Amino acid sequence: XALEYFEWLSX
Amino acid sequence: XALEYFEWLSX
Amino acid sequence: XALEYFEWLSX
Amino acid sequence: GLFGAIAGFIEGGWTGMIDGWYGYHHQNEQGSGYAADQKSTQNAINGITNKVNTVIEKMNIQFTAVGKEFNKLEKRMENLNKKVDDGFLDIWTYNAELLVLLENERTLDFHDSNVKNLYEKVKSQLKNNAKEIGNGCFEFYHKCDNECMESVRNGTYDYPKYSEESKLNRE
Amino acid sequence: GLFGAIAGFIEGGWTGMIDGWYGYHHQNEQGSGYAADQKSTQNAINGITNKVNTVIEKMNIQFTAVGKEFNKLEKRMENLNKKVDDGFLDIWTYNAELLVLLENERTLDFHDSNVKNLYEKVKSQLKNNAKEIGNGCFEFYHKCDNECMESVRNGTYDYPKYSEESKLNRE
Amino acid sequence: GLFGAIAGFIEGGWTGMIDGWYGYHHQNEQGSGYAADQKSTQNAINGITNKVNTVIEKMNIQFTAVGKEFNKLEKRMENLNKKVDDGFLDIWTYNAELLVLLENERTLDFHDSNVKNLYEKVKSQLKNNAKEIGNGCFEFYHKCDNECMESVRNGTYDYPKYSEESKLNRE
Amino acid sequence: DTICIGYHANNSTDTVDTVLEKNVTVTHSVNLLEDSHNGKLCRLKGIAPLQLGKCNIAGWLLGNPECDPLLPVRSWSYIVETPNSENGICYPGDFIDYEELREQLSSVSSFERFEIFPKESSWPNHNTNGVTAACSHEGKSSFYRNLLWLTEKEGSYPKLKNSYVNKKGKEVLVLWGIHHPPNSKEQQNLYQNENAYVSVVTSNYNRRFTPEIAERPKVRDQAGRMNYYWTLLKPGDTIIFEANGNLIAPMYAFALSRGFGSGIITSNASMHECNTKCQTPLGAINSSLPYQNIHPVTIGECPKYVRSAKLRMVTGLRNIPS
Amino acid sequence: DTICIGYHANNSTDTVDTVLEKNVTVTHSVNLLEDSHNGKLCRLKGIAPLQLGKCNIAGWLLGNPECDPLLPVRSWSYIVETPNSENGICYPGDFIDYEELREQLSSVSSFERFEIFPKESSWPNHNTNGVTAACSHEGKSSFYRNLLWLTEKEGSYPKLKNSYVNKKGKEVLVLWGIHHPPNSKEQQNLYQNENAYVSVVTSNYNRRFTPEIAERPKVRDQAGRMNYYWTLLKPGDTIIFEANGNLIAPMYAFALSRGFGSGIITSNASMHECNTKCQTPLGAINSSLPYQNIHPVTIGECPKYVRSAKLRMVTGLRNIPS
Amino acid sequence: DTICIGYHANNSTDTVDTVLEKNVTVTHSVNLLEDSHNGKLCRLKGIAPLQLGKCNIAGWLLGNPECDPLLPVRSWSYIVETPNSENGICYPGDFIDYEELREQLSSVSSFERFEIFPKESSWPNHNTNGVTAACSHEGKSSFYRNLLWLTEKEGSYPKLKNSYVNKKGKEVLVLWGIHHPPNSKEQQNLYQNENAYVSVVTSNYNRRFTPEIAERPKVRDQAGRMNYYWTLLKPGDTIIFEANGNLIAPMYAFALSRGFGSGIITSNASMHECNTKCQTPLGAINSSLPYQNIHPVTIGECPKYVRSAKLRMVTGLRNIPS
Ligand SMILES: *[C@@H]1O[C@H](CO)[C@@H](O[C@@H]2O[C@H](CO)[C@@H](O)[C@H](O)[C@H]2NC(C)=O)[C@H](O)[C@H]1NC(C)=O
Ligand SMILES: *[C@@H]1O[C@H](CO)[C@@H](O[C@@H]2O[C@H](CO)[C@@H](O)[C@H](O)[C@H]2NC(C)=O)[C@H](O)[C@H]1NC(C)=O
Ligand SMILES: *[C@@H]1O[C@H](CO)[C@@H](O[C@@H]2O[C@H](CO)[C@@H](O)[C@H](O)[C@H]2NC(C)=O)[C@H](O)[C@H]1NC(C)=O
Ligand SMILES: *[C@@H]1O[C@H](CO)[C@@H](O[C@@H]2O[C@H](CO)[C@@H](O)[C@H](O)[C@H]2NC(C)=O)[C@H](O)[C@H]1NC(C)=O
Ligand SMILES: *[C@@H]1O[C@H](CO)[C@@H](O[C@@H]2O[C@H](CO)[C@@H](O)[C@H](O)[C@H]2NC(C)=O)[C@H](O)[C@H]1NC(C)=O
Ligand SMILES: *[C@@H]1O[C@H](CO)[C@@H](O[C@@H]2O[C@H](CO)[C@@H](O)[C@H](O)[C@H]2NC(C)=O)[C@H](O)[C@H]1NC(C)=O
Ligand SMILES: *[C@@H]1O[C@H](CO)[C@@H](O[C@@H]2O[C@H](CO)[C@@H](O)[C@H](O)[C@H]2NC(C)=O)[C@H](O)[C@H]1NC(C)=O
Ligand SMILES: *[C@@H]1O[C@H](CO)[C@@H](O[C@@H]2O[C@H](CO)[C@@H](O)[C@H](O)[C@H]2NC(C)=O)[C@H](O)[C@H]1NC(C)=O
Ligand SMILES: *[C@@H]1O[C@H](CO)[C@@H](O[C@@H]2O[C@H](CO)[C@@H](O)[C@H](O)[C@H]2NC(C)=O)[C@H](O)[C@H]1NC(C)=O
Ligand SMILES: *[C@@H]1O[C@H](CO)[C@@H](O)[C@H](O)[C@H]1NC(C)=O
Ligand SMILES: *[C@@H]1O[C@H](CO)[C@@H](O)[C@H](O)[C@H]1NC(C)=O
Ligand SMILES: *[C@@H]1O[C@H](CO)[C@@H](O)[C@H](O)[C@H]1NC(C)=O
Ligand SMILES: *[C@@H]1O[C@H](CO)[C@@H](O)[C@H](O)[C@H]1NC(C)=O
Ligand SMILES: *[C@@H]1O[C@H](CO)[C@@H](O)[C@H](O)[C@H]1NC(C)=O
Ligand SMILES: *[C@@H]1O[C@H](CO)[C@@H](O)[C@H](O)[C@H]1NC(C)=O
Ligand SMILES: [Cl-]
Ligand SMILES: [Cl-]
Ligand SMILES: [Cl-]
Ligand SMILES: [Cl-]
Ligand SMILES: [Cl-]
Ligand SMILES: [Cl-]
Ligand SMILES: [Cl-]
Ligand SMILES: [Cl-]
Ligand SMILES: [Cl-]
Repeated sequence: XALEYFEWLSX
Repeated sequence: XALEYFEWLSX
Repeated sequence: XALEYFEWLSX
Repeated sequence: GLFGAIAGFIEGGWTGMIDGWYGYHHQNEQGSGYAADQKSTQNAINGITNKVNTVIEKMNIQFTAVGKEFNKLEKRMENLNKKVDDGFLDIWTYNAELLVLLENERTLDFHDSNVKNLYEKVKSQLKNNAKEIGNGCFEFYHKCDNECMESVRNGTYDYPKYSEESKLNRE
Repeated sequence: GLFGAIAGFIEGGWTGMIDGWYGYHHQNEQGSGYAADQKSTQNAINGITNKVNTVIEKMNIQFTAVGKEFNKLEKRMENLNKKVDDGFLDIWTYNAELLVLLENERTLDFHDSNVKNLYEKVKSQLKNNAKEIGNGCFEFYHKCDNECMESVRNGTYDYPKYSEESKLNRE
Repeated sequence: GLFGAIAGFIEGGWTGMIDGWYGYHHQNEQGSGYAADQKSTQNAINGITNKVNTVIEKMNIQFTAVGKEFNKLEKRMENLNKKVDDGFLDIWTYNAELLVLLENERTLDFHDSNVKNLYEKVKSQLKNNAKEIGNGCFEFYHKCDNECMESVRNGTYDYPKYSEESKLNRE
Repeated sequence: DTICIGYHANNSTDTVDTVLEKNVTVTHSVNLLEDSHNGKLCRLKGIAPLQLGKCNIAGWLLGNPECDPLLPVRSWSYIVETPNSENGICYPGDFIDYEELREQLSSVSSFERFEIFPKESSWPNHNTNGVTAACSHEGKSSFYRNLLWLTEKEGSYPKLKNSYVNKKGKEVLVLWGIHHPPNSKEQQNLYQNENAYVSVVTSNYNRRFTPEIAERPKVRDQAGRMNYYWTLLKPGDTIIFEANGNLIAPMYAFALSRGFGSGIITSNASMHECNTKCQTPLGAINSSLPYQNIHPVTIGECPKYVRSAKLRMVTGLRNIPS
Repeated sequence: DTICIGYHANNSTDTVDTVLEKNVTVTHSVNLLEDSHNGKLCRLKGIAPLQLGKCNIAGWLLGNPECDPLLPVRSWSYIVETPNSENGICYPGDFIDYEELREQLSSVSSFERFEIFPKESSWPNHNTNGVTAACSHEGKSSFYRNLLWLTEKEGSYPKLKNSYVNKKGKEVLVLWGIHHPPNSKEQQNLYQNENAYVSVVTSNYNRRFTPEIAERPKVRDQAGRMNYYWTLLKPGDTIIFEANGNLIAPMYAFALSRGFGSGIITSNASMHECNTKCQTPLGAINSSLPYQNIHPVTIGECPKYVRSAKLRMVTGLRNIPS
Repeated sequence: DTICIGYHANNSTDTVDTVLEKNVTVTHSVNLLEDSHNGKLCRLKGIAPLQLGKCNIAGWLLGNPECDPLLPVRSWSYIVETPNSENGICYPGDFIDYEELREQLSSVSSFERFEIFPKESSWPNHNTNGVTAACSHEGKSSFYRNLLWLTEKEGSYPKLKNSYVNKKGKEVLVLWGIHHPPNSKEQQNLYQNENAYVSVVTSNYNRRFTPEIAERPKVRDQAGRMNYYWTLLKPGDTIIFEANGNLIAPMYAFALSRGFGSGIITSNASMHECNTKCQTPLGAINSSLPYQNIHPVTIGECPKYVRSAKLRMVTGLRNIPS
């Protein structure tokens, strides 16, 4: 799983 | 439970 | 058990 | 918290910083604004992602588990099966709740530590070219334009470049 | 400890501070004395109370549990009942002892952190109007009466008010 | 890490320091070299020894445990024995892996804290007779021979002895 | 000119508990505890369950007349009984090792109901039309669909001896019954021998049954009893029945296939056109979360059951919009 | 002028263990492990236990003459057996499903001992005065208070058939016995029929017993045997006994009430005028602590048993009065 | 002039996992998980195991002719069966409470095989030479070494009654058998009585056995059956056999000693001249580590079994030689 909190994150 | 270590405590 | 990593250790 | 930054000497959070967990606010002649620190935020995200995933992974898939039946002359076996089911249930409820509490504590501490470490990194970069005005802020003894600000944010601040002017203003 | 204050740069505790976990000792012309910091002590008490209560709460009430009996042709069932009782006992003894050790470690660390944070709070309040003389003490570069001392203790120290006199003594 | 020293403001480790976990590197006229701090290293060794031994001790000796057999009309008892064995196995695998992860995290943090505390101890000993040049290093404002260096290492640095010369070089 | 260091705040109202403090509002968090189900009985990995309708396991296996007859061959992923199963054993008596039989059926994935001993062909010189009111159907007195009440014919009950060789290539569940009249008069009127016996043997099964006559309290208006027995006949093996009275003979038997992950559940919910990976008696769970507080009884790949009301992990920061 | 920051020290000598370090002296701590009991048997939530005195469960239920007769009606919170229970089964033989019976009694909270089959009225044309030396009382040969040894009268043992209808509105525990003489001579002298039998039926119970005659090693100076049986007769149901020999008939039976939290313990301690919420075989625990290392056997609301010698949580600081 | 503070780095490539991060290279670490065994069967604390060779427990206890006879007295630390045990029960039939018997043997540390009923001396007026092809040895038809097939002699089978008094000062395992012919013709030809019976009694054991004649599917070319029974005769107690047919009599019995830490394992490995404190079916473990992932079945003092592939604790620092 991933925490997609910001769109620039690398996930 | 309470830790009544000082009398000014709020417990 | 002992971690004998250095010879000066006290173990 | 354990490291004294969050809800500590940095009283509150920033609703205006929308692109990261930790970051900066700046004010100069060109204007003011917020900019998150992506390196530390990404590190924290990596860590906490691995923590959550670890917690999920440690719990195996629960395969089929249904009840059994016993006749009126098998009360002991029925009660033993029940004692087994209830025991395992107690233990897993305990384990789950405790693990979540412990890890929550450690997570908040982890954040607190990240914010403190960022603050200290900036402080050590700036030295006596600026003064700590509390609440996690620094006031420069020199003019710091957008380029200067960015040099601070991406860890390349040039102390000697502003050392003279700073020394003069600091007097 | 983890934060370096207790049994660290603050070598020992105060038998003379009887009204709190963390606090102050002061010395001026009007005299000297101890006074605990009630905010931090109350915070710590709240925390540790919630920790103890959490530990107690996670353990449910142990309702009736007695042995069973088996005839000479039920050895397998007897040994299985025994294996169940011994297994659960092992697991709970393990869980209890481990939880107590972990939480004890974290509690001492928590205290250490509280003392360090208090020290840093004072230091940041005083700035260069005083000097760190080690062992957690500050020596003022100005006269600090009871009112001044209390302003330090309740977090309202007026730095500009003594800045001049301090600058002069610091020279 | 949590305290910001290891892989933090002190970027890397020293392959050249072979006699301890934490220590010093010095450079003066008489020459340069590495010397571990034995007090902190010994403290850390004591701690981690007690941690490892604690983990081993909490696991009791596993005495004889073998399978049982059941006839074709005892499927329920066979499945219950199996449910017991599998349950206990799940719980112990979980406990072991989790305990090792938690303690590993805490161990790395512990080391980080030891290095930071050592650094701070030195800094507070030296005060303004030297300047922080980053990367965990101090540059003296005075000549510091082998005897001086050793006084720093064994915690007896004489600040007033070099205060004048340092003040002059610092100007 | 100034620069400040700070941390994220947002509008979130998620709360988590810690050890030092309860009820902390945080910016980001994940729920680890599944608490939602769809309230339906579903297919499990594309295979529908076996629903017994008005019957329990006993009623279905013996062939109680009151339940709608199933197709000859069935395959399922789990077995469902209804809480109010009125139709089970209709003629009073003990079902020996019934619980063990249920446990056997818990790992069966398919059955084929076939005629092991044809009615008009297996028991010559005996009557096969015996019926009872305890097992009524549409008002009329009837009997188990899978069993056959053999009685005396033309004033005589000759010793019978019949056998079946298992060439199905699978285990064959064979069921039979032993009748116990309340008096010797009825024993004679039915089986013409007061010293009757029944013998059932295979390669690994070997049992002998004797009538035990005594007056008994009425159950379903019956003072007589009927004990039900069963055995699993291995592939290639032969079962032999031999009797001179009291045998409630097998007529239909079950060829059984084995599988994994099955089980028997008691449920109220209804079957729907839907599919799931996890089924509980209350409904199906569609979730990848590690825990669930819905039900201890699960079939398939399910989260671990816990009693917890809440298991929420914080991922974000302590939220202080102030 | 100076101000210092510091922390509490006191005189405490409490020590706790941590992971990095053992045996740390601290200012404040709480003990989580209860290790004290009062060494007495007490009331549990205001209800006294059932003490069997010199008897175990078998001796009490069969009615062994050596134990002081209890009041007709009793209610309890738990059952106590003594370690040295000398009076149990006094006439040698097997007690069938005895362990299961104990497990049943483990959830019983009350009994009423009533005469189910009156002595001079239920078995006409039979003798009811049979006694034995294996069950002696005050020197003289005697017999179970709850059972009746039926023998031949005037050279004949007519077939008996008696029944009881349960109108107590509760489960009724019925016990009986089957006697097995060592030779056929004694079988004839006692029951006048060599081919005797006993039959016991209810709506859900159905068993038949046959004498098995053989010479056996003496137990309590008896070569004969006596097998003891029991059943729980549901409310409204009827039990029927039928025999022409060897029946050790029921005379008194038990009307039983069900409860929760009870159990059977073996203890040495004595009953006192005291009350508790938690009872162990060694004594009662008065505590709200989460753990106890006193005993694995508990009745009521007790702390969880652990093997630990010490479980002490630090609340205060590392204590350094130096 | 400069002084720096730093930390150890070295060349180590040990990696450990943490909660925030996986796969971290560290300077020092300890492995807590044992994964190595020597692939041999060894002595356990200086005592060799009991190896049954070609036999399982049944074959050894009954005295199957195909296995190499053991020494009269043996003492062991654990019992080993081979996976492919071809020689067990050689004459078809059920072994009653066999599993319970294995569980009894699991705490036995020694046996002495002694002649409880001598062949030419215990059963006069009966033949003792009965053999069968189901229990063949070296081609010829044979029989169990520990049992004796008693048949009719000179056209008659007189009632026998023999007994043994246990003066070994230990428990004595006694085994016997009951034969069940497929027809009454064979029953008569062997035991001359159609209404035969066998009786076995002790102070606490009491059982009666009746021949049950019926045609049965051939097993090992036998339509007859043989049921095997056993009992543990307490020190000082007496066992009595009495029969007029069908008794497969005991000839040798076992005096048994009890011990701790033993068990029964199925293994492939071979016995070697070696000693260990921990034995698994795959091999012996020589380790003081707290965990092992080798096998769930252990005998002696072993680490706790876990499924983990890796359990490595970091002791040193994060290793950064850069
Ligand atoms: C980090 O910040 C430093 C300072 O702002 C940046 O240096 C500037 O980079 C641009 C390229 O877009 C140059 O044209 C500017 O002249 C640089 N300023 C200076 C001080 O010369 C640097 O590019 C930034 N990036 C990284 C990754 O360091
Ligand atoms: C905290 O300390 C400040 C400084 O001592 C206190 O300010 C004094 O309060 C008293 C009221 O009793 C005034 O009459 C004094 O004149 C104040 N001193 C100054 C600097 O004017 C303040 O009252 C204290 N209380 C709190 C909660 O802040
Ligand atoms: C710690 O360091 C101080 C400073 O080096 C040491 O003091 C020296 O000790 C030697 C003995 O070998 C004396 O002869 C030197 O003259 C001392 N130097 C000074 C400053 O006078 C001290 O010995 C060291 N040892 C400890 C344990 O403190
Ligand atoms: C604050 O958080 C709330 C959620 O509690 C957000 O509400 C959502 O708003 C989005 C679009 O703005 C909608 O699509 C959703 O239906 C709303 N509810 C949920 C549950 O997401 C709200 O937008 C947030 N506001 C700010 C300023 O962050
Ligand atoms: C848990 O914390 C929440 C805050 O998230 C508390 O709810 C707030 O309570 C205050 C005081 O009544 C109200 O002013 C807020 O409006 C509440 N917030 C919301 C969103 O409801 C709550 O009281 C706490 N619960 C407990 C039992 O501690
Ligand atoms: C130091 O702690 C001890 C306890 O170990 C205290 O001893 C108690 O003293 C009080 C009154 O002073 C008595 O009522 C108690 O009977 C004593 N024992 C206990 C177990 O409490 C002692 O008072 C403390 N002294 C100081 C100066 O703190
Ligand atoms: C545990 O720590 C205690 C200190 O609380 C140790 O006991 C002290 O031991 C020293 C050295 O013998 C004595 O001088 C003190 O008088 C002791 N204190 C008391 C109150 O007895 C104890 O030795 C430690 N135990 C272990 C095994 O570590
Ligand atoms: C680096 O560590 C390796 C182990 O991975 C060391 O290799 C050993 O070297 C010693 C003597 O130098 C030999 O006796 C061993 O056989 C080698 N292997 C092992 C597994 O110990 C190597 O020596 C180390 N080198 C340095 C410079 O530290
Ligand atoms: C675990 O970490 C190790 C480092 O110890 C990784 O192995 C290194 O991988 C890099 C990139 O491929 C190679 O350049 C190194 O040579 C590898 N080191 C060794 C000694 O093999 C490894 O890839 C990591 N594994 C995972 C799955 O994270
Ligand atoms: C389903 O059964 C439960 C009892 O288990 C009962 O409470 C409920 O009313 C039933 N609901 C429906 C819809 O049948
Ligand atoms: C189950 O829920 C997930 C989450 O929305 C969804 O992606 C998936 O389609 C659902 N599956 C079914 C079969 O409904
Ligand atoms: C109580 O019984 C125990 C045995 O369980 C015995 O050790 C003890 O001596 C007895 N004590 C008393 C007072 O009877
Ligand atoms: C149990 O102990 C507590 C602690 O003193 C006391 O308050 C209570 O009265 C005691 N109860 C009884 C019934 O003795
Ligand atoms: C030992 O037995 C195992 C089966 O358990 C088999 O896989 C293996 O081939 C055998 N090995 C040897 C050497 O006999
Ligand atoms: C077991 O291994 C240890 C570790 O080398 C060794 O000291 C010991 O001799 C070994 N024991 C035997 C009996 O091989
Ligand atoms: Cl910014
Ligand atoms: Cl003060
Ligand atoms: Cl050095
Ligand atoms: Cl029957
Ligand atoms: Cl469908
Ligand atoms: Cl009987
Ligand atoms: Cl009282
Ligand atoms: Cl038999
Ligand atoms: Cl050897």
